[PDB]
Amino acid sequence: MNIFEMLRIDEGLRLKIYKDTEGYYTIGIGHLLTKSPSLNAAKSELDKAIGRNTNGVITKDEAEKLFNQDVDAAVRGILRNAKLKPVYDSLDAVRRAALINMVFQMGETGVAGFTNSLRMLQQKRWDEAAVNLAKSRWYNQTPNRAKRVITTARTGTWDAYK
Ligand SMILES: [Cl-]
Ligand SMILES: [Cl-]
Repeated sequence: MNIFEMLRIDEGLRLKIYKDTEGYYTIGIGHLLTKSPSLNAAKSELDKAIGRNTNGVITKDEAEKLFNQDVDAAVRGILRNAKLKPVYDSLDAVRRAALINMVFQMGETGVAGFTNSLRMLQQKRWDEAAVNLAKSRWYNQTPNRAKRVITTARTGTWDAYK
């Protein structure tokens, strides 16, 4: 398992414009397009992202291409963030994947705000971190996914994804 397979499980794959768990227009493997309520706006943003007139539909390759960019941007965002980087650098490889997933889902900003969980993770206080991470809107809104990612961070193993 790796980061890509992990997020592909969490986000799924849809070839047509859809609304995510928050009601926002998205496409592919969780590629958010816009927070705006306008389908046209979403359509405009999709065509600009792809490079062609898609009419709200993309191919599998195009979806994977956007996912690749999105995963890359997630890592680079961690690495450029003064609160995130040091956590990330202290972790082992599986736990790092948990942090990338969160960032992909909620943005650098949102994740950089889990101050307390970040410190416990940096200190290797697994169980405490896990408890702290679950005290969040994130977990109350998307609990099945949150649980998988939290167990990943807590155990350093991929069990939640088997
Ligand atoms: Cl883009
Ligand atoms: Cl969920």
